[PDB]
Amino acid sequence: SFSGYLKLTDNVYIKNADIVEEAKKVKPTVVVNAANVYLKHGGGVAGALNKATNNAMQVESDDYIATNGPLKVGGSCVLSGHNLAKHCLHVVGPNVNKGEDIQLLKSAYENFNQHEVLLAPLLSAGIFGADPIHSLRVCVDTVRTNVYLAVFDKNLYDKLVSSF
Ligand SMILES: O=C(O)C[C@H](NC(=O)c1ncnc2[nH]ccc12)c1ccncc1
Repeated sequence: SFSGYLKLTDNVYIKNADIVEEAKKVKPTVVVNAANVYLKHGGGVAGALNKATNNAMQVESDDYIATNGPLKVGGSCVLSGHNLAKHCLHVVGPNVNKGEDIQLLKSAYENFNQHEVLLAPLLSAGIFGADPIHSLRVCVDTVRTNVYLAVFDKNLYDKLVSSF
């Protein structure tokens, strides 16, 4: 049910799209959230996904952290996808604006290999501070399952494709 994507490799596809809009249209099995270790969904992809769930994602997430404690940078957890997807895979990429090791980006993308197909943003891009061109290269060289990347900014989408 994914439409309008450019095929980059055997298993990686890309589109200039808002991941919230894409999730509402497709209702994929798995939508990836660009999470932090506390699952505090304030801004970027996380704030936008949570707002689309009317804060139900944040209520679930606070219960998960109260039981389990914080995630690791490079780690993930599977929670409900609410009205957007069957499941949400909350993945923590390194936040360069907090000095986290960029080598943890490969560990973050490895989480995707546990799911046959996913709708995802570029990890560690945007407010997480990493170079999005580097993030796409790590995605292509790490993920083996079918990944549909939604890139919000058109200028960044055109740069990612032209330099691929
Ligand atoms: O995809 C990018 O362009 C990087 C980053 N992306 C996201 O924050 C992002 N990516 C995909 N769907 C989204 N919905 C809401 C946010 C969101 C960015 C968004 C805007 N301005 C700057 C960066």
